[PDB]
Amino acid sequence: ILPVSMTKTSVDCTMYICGDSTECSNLLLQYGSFCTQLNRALTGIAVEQDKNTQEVFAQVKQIYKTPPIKDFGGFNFSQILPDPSKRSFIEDLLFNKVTLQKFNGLTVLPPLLTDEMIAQYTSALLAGTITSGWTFGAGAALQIPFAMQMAYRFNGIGVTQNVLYENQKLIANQFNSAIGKIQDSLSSTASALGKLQDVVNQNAQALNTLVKQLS
Amino acid sequence: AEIRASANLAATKMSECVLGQSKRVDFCGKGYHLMSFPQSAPHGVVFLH
Amino acid sequence: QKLIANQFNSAIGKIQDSLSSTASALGKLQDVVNQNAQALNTLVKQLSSNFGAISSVLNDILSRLDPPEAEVQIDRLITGRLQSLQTYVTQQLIRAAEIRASANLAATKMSECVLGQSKRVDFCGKGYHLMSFPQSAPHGVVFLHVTYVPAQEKNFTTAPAICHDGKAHFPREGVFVSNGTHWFVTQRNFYEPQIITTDNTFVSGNCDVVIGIVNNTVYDPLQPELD
Amino acid sequence: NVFQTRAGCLIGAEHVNNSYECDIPIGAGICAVASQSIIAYTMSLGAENSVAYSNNSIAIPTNFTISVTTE
Ligand SMILES: *[C@@H]1O[C@H](CO)[C@@H](O)[C@H](O)[C@H]1NC(C)=O
Repeated sequence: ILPVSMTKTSVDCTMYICGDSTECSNLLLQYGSFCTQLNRALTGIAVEQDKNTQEVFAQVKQIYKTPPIKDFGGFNFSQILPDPSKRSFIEDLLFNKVTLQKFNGLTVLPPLLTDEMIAQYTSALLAGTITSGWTFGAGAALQIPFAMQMAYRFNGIGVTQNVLYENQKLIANQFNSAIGKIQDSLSSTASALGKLQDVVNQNAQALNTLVKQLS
Repeated sequence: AEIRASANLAATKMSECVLGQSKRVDFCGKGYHLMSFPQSAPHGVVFLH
Repeated sequence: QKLIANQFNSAIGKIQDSLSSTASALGKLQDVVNQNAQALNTLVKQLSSNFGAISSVLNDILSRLDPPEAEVQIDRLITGRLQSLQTYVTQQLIRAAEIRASANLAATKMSECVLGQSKRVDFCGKGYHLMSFPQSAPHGVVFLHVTYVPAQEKNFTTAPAICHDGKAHFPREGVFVSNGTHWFVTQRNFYEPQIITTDNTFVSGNCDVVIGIVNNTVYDPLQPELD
Repeated sequence: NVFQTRAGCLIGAEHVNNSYECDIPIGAGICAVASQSIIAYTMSLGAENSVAYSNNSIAIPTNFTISVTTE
């Protein structure tokens, strides 16, 4: 698990410090450009959260589409590939395991890449690596049958390819089974998304102190 | 800046392990790497090495 | 060789054109100049603020006030010019760490791509890497990642192994490819098929296990020499 | 005109339907001149092409282009 972005929160300086007062502002004008300076800092990192998600996901040119028939040599991808019932299955469990309001000057600009887009990039990244393998990252996406791809990755770590075919049926079962335990280990054990939850906890705890200080 | 250090690490783990098979030791999961699968998340990313 | 040299020579040509014509081509280097100079500007503009004293020019508050009372106003400037100078320093210590993160990335891209051919995917340009060329710049560095990109693909029919004499035959370095009528092996990234002799396949076990193989003939070069 | 988004109320742009590669990010998936008018549309991820998977068919390139990006 890795965080890639925080909430694009933004705060209006003068409305926080003064809060719709004419007497206070004309004082705040004496402190030079502190108000202008912070406001620029906060929209400097708000516009950067859009560059973070635009780098992790937007790595591909065209949005590949997974085929209708799924004959992946015995490998069962039902868990990761998208399900049109609603976004993928495992992804749907991830969106349930987190617990993600404005008062005065505070706000939350919405992220540029909507979640049903972010969920779409991660489908092309899935349909290229299932069908094409390495190549959709290097240029024109060449297709290669999956059961043959894993043979060409076994040839990576130093295992001659004969091992796969000669064990294809079992290997597919281990892989299919290993994927199964994931959602179980994810669903059962709470505190499985410790990393993403902090970046939500901290960044929201920090906002809380900002408002408490108004009192 | 702590997140731009992770966003850059995820931008690498996707280019180095989803878009290829990485030879770096222990970069993508304990063991010799075979492949990886992105999965979106609320504000992050989840790899299935 | 001759064509490859032309593509490379030509590709280098378009660079200066794309660089000269399209302004905003050095967006990255220009910001680090813009920001870091914009930030200095605000530091000086802050010298003209009252912070609540009678006047923002330390000479006048000093020119027309007795020392006991003056330092009460001078204190309101010092307490401000300090907070505004210590704000500038902090934003630089943060901004410099963003550059030491890039200076370290360029120190790597030069050691990993100029001083060698990097196998990392998508580290040095989109595509399989061939080489790279440093170029200085005002305050940065510019790499010219010369990469190999395939094109003009054609569909073929594949088969994981070749069952010959009951034994399977797996390709040593290649993929078993057929133009419909004749089967071949070829390097996996550039169409160049060849006749399936024995020295480009290796054998293992009978051909009942692995699904998808086809029945074919692997010719032995030793036999035409026995006769 | 007046057009409503998830980010807010956007007046001055004429909403359209065909998607483009987006120019001026606005928010919630919506971006924003094209022929003397300001158009506000949905981002496109790019041309959607799903490649023809088989269980027995590979596709191998026959020519390349060595190209020079910058960085
Ligand atoms: C876009 O499509 C919707 C639904 O089909 C339609 O109501 C609307 O008029 C269209 N907008 C334009 C500008 O044609």
